[PDB]
Amino acid sequence: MNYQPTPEDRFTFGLWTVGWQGRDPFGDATRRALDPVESVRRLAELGAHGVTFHDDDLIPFGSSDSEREEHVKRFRQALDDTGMKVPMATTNLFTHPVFKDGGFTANDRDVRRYALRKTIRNIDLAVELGAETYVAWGGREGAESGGAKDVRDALDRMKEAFDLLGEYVTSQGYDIRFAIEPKPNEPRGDILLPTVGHALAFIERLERPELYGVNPEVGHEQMAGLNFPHGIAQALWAGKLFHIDLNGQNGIKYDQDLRFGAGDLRAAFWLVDLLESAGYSGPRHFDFKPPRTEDFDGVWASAAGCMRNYLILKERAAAFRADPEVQEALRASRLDELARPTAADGLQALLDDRSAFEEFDVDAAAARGMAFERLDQLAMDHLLGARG
Amino acid sequence: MNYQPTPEDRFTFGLWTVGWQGRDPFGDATRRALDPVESVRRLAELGAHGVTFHDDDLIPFGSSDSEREEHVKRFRQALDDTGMKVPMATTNLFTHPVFKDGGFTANDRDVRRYALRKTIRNIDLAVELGAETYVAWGGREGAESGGAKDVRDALDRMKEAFDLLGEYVTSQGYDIRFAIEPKPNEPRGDILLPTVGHALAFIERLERPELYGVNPEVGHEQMAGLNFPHGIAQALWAGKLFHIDLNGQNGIKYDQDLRFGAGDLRAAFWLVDLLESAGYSGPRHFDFKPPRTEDFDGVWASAAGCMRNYLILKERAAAFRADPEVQEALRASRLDELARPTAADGLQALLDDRSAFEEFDVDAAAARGMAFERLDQLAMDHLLGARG
Amino acid sequence: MNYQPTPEDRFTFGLWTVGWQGRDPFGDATRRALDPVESVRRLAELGAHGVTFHDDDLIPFGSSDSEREEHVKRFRQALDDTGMKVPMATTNLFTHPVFKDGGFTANDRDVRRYALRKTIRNIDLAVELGAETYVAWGGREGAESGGAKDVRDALDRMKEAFDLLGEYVTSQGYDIRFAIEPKPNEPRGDILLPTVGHALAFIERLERPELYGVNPEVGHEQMAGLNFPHGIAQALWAGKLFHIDLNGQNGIKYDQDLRFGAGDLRAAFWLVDLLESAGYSGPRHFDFKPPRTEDFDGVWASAAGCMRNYLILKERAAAFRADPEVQEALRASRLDELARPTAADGLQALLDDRSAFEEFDVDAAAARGMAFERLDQLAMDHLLGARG
Amino acid sequence: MNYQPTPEDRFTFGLWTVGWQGRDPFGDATRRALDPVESVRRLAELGAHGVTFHDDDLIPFGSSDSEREEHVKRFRQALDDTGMKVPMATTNLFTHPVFKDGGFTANDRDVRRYALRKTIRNIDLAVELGAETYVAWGGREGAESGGAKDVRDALDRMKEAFDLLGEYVTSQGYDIRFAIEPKPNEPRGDILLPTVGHALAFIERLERPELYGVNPEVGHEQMAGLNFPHGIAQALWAGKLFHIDLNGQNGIKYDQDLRFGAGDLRAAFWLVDLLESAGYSGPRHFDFKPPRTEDFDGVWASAAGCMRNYLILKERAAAFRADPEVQEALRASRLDELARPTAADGLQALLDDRSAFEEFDVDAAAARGMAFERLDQLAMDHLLGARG
Ligand SMILES: O[C@@H]1[C@@H](O)[C@@H](O)OC[C@@H]1O
Ligand SMILES: O[C@@H]1[C@@H](O)[C@@H](O)OC[C@@H]1O
Ligand SMILES: O[C@@H]1[C@@H](O)[C@@H](O)OC[C@@H]1O
Ligand SMILES: O[C@@H]1[C@@H](O)[C@@H](O)OC[C@@H]1O
Repeated sequence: MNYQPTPEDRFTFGLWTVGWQGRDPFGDATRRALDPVESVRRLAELGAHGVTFHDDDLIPFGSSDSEREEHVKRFRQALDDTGMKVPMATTNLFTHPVFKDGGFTANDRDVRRYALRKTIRNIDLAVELGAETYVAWGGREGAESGGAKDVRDALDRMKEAFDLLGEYVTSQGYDIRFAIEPKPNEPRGDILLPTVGHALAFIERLERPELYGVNPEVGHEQMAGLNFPHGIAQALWAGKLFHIDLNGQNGIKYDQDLRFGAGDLRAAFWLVDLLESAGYSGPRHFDFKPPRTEDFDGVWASAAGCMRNYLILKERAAAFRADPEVQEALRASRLDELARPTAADGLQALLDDRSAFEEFDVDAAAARGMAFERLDQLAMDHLLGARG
Repeated sequence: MNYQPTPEDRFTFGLWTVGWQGRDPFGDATRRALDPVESVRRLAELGAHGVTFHDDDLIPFGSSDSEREEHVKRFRQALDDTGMKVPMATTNLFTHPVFKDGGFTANDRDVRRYALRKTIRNIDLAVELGAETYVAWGGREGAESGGAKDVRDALDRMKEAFDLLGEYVTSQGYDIRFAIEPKPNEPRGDILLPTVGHALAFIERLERPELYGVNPEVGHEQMAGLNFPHGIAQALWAGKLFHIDLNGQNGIKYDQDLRFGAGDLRAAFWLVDLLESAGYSGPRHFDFKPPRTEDFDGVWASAAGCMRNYLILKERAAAFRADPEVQEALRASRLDELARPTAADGLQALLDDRSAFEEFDVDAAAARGMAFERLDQLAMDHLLGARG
Repeated sequence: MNYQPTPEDRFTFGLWTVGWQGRDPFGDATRRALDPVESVRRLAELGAHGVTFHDDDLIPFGSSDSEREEHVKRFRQALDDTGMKVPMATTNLFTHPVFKDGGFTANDRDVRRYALRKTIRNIDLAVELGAETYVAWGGREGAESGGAKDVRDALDRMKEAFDLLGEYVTSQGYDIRFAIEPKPNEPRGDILLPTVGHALAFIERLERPELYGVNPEVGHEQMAGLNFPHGIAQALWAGKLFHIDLNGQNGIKYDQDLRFGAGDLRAAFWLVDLLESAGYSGPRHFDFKPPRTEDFDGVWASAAGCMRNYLILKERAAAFRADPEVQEALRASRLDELARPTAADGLQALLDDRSAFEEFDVDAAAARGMAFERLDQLAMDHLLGARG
Repeated sequence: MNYQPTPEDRFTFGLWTVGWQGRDPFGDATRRALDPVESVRRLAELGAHGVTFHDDDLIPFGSSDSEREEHVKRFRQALDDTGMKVPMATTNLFTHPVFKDGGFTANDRDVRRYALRKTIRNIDLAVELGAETYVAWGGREGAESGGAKDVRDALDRMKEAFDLLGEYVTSQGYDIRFAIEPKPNEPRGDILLPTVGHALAFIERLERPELYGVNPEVGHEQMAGLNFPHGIAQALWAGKLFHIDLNGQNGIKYDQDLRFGAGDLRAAFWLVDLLESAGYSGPRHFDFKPPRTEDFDGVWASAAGCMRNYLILKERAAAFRADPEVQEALRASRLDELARPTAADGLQALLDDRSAFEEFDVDAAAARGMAFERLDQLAMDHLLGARG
């Protein structure tokens, strides 16, 4: 009945989230800029565990090494005053016009080198602040037209970049891992490594794959019409879910970044069920944008809503799994059999087993119902708190 | 000017393509069944190189071992009479009601064992006929609801299956490779390994990854709104493009399987440019369905259209790349620089290079246009045969 | 707490829904055919109010006028034995191969005439059984290619058909109205009158527009990525919501026809809120397909789930609107002002009002938050039954 | 062979198109602002016929009545110096924060009144410059959440606004018509009047429907996955195609506004075929954004590409229709029969015609192929200039 978050819930927010001024492609900003120090204080009051940032959110682009120090010092003091942590950091390789054709995969070699130096500088900072994960979102890596980018060469350049970052952290002895965040499109017509799948496949080709994982975002996979919980299960299956971005999205369209719980509510339920069941111990990070219709009171209400919805769904998912009636239903649908090996007896035994083919009653098997609809209605009842 | 295909073009068709009777979810069949022998003869006349099949296309389900032999014998004779080859074969693990919850990942263990035996039997046959690739399309592996399938267990079962198939071919000493064909949805609400990316990532977790690749289909990636040519470049980058399914699709909706060239015409152009530029030497396989509005004359016209469109696009792509004006444009857009390493000089040199950060003129770089629009218009002109 | 439906709730089902055998484009049927008489009995037991049918569901295609009479007689007796009504009926102008290019808009004139006679015959029957609404779903009206159909001529033929049906009912003195059911695609590449909007616009061009309305389906509008509740509000605004098809759909893909409540749960909540708030008094019709994974027990569980979910959402929507805290929030967001005329004072007064332009403080207005996020979280809390 | 545009081709561009600075949701501007006078001169040199504008493109927001006069005077002089016309004008009711919840349908009544006065002021200006059409794009009319907007009240407010604008022009005796431009989403989660269909239906409920039409945009209908040429045929069928926005879009995602010809090339071909065949005599307006990767040379190359592609497609469509082989194919596919009335003989005759039902050979009709694939391949050949 009580859905009050406490820092023990590991909820985190990006400075760019509650700090979003509301400037969209068709309109100017509707809110004033927030001082990173105020965001830290306001989020701490709401029960958040920490914050995340892009280099450019904390240190305005072009800042002298002294102004830079002053910005970090004020930020650090706010963290000390509140107990807030910084578990993840990332680089802004998308806002400045210089990155119009990308950062790591820009056609211009000099921009690629600049992108790398800018990243490395923020990695040093992230370690200084205690971040355990460094996210990379290649928002500008891609194209609007087919001849503009040779994807094989671009993937060579992307691997080159990530390999160099790996060589850097290992040489400095840092205890930080990287997490690639996929997105299918926007702002580029098509973005490289468009889904969790493409990102996982790419990681396996890096020199030190153990240092890289994924940072999936609910809305991004949904922009490709994919099943987010399924994508997350694959990332977990591969041991690559290093971090996660939670939010809401209403289908295939522009990247909405609605507060978590909004958008596909059922997918949110199945996601929380999976994260909790699987024992994900990383931060529950929210990458959302409070709609530009809101004033500051609306911004904090939206942020609070993110955490509240996660806590309600966590409760409902737990009750669902703990329900003896649901446990019986899971057996009726043979989820227990799915978890048993198909052929622990081995290939030869399978080939010699006449019960697996020659004498297999295909019609009898086909007549068995899976009982998935009853199971799904039990899930619905639990979600809506309508059990009886 | 002449777009007549010859077996040297490596164009192949599935028996199920020209043989599609036109039965869709809302209507009965509009054409009679085709004898596999007639399809072989008709395709040979059109200039095709070979055919492909599912076990069930060639041998009706439930056939006794003798009827089975008779079906294979007639088929083999048609191949001998025409010179047609069979470069790929696959299993039907989706039509029969027994596979309603999947084949390799069905919740019922006995169905999983049956699915494996059915596959193995067709692998023996495929080798006998000279197939070099065995495709696996898990059309029934997935779910309509969240609790029906634990994806981690399902991926364990999927790997188990593929690993056993790998152990089988290697023990028999067969020279055949597997190719997984992704699809995001339909007939299941969500299908496991939904895109080329997910398939490539999964392959890296198999015991003998060298035996597995992908069999991407134009329409399937487009059902997720993805860029097909980009997906193919990634598969090539990883050395996993073992086979390919060509067809057309008009955006995000049901799987249309239009003839190749139909659907996204520009994507077709960029795909052919890539396959030819990259030196793909596998079959140019068409997985299409002649619309149910057509009679048999329309079926052959549609099949012929597939090959014709590929030949026209191949011509246009070649002229595009061979155009000195296009070659100049590619340099103007720095495609040549994208192909050069970002830092062959190494990490330390990059860190010591002040021209990469401290003295990098970010504004000067940002002011450079990429000239992508002129390049894309040259591509358009070539596609439409409007150069001057 | 009790969500038991009673015939007073006006829940209806098509014979083709619970009767769906499970044959999809990639698989054979998984269930046996249901006798329309058994479906009537089983649905009555579940608390349904009535059933609907296509001519071909009740009378097998090709039936002699005597077999036809026998089928109707048995059906009528089942209705008499249960108290079940038949509020709507429709024609099957999509299954038979003759309708491969459409019914009312087929290119062949003789097929168009046949389609009309087949419809008229079922209208007589529908009136005999007491149906108040006759639905028309032009599933085959459309095309896969651009030259196959001249849409202006097709719209002339569509209007011609509907006008003739209007002339028929009015001449016979029938008290029945028509309801056009839109769908963007499937089974045709593109279907004519693809959304509720296109259907409403078309109706205004018929000779007797008062006889025609729409029969929107949740899943169909969602196949175009549209907001269903918004579409329904427009139909109500125009006085054209004659009937409605309830079900679930998971985004942009093939037509799923999931049980109501499944798919977009929040959209389901807003839909029920609207239908109840607006006083829609027509039947709550379900056009769904129990997944082919289910046996007969699963079919009835799925049907029951449709009605249950509607009753739960109706409860939650009512509590939401009745909540004084929500009523205050609605005022905070100026929903009350949206309901007031913009200029009841008239054009001249508006032009003379300096407070509307010359002295309008644009900055002060812009600084007002809309408070939509707090309002939406209250809606979420009510939906999940988490109020406190 | 020559695709040089001349003002006689009626090609027009919005000032906001070539003037787009490149600021997207994730990045700052990449180009400097263009003086409307320079755009007029540059477009005139390219062969354009005229330009269009939003009040705010020409007169910066907040301008005093004197600065306003100076901006108009300079603009008028550029038009006089070049011969360029201004056939259409529109209002910017989306950029300023005051319109965050809409213009005509904002919840705040005072904003609705302000939106009306701002529009009326620009209507006077548009008439002064000779515009024949006034476009209305309600980009901010809509919502991100369900309770924020009561759509029925919003439609009442939308009609109220348009009715008042109608009363205004008719009282002033202006010879100008309105054209509503639909868009399904972006920047709002869901936009009111989301497709051409919804807009046409709404128009029929206005007091003076004859004054209103539609201004469809290629990319917008495609953001809903709809067939643009079909939508245009319906608008023409209703006599409501007052104006049109041409551009390119790659499927369902954010609004790309690519140059015309880009995106769905085949749809572009069918669109031009329709506009030319139907005798559309309005301006061929381009609403596109030269990608932010381009410098000014790229901007003019992109603009020129728009007109070039239209001219090439116009040529190909004309050759297609003029081809005797295509004319024969159209007859083979019974396009000629589609154009003949279904029942000019009347209802009674149809009911008495036994050849329409009792003696109709349904099997013989069903066996006829439609020959659509051959027809579509002829269309493809013409498009690619590969006829032989
Ligand atoms: O998706 C967001 C992206 O927009 C940027 O903010 O950097 C990474 C985040 O996850
Ligand atoms: O996608 C098709 C699938 O429908 C089936 O035919 O087996 C594999 C093919 O590639
Ligand atoms: O959408 C369904 C359609 O599939 C058919 O059954 O007739 C009308 C219904 O509403
Ligand atoms: O779609 C564009 C819109 O973005 C704005 O510019 O006003 C109307 C135009 O058509």
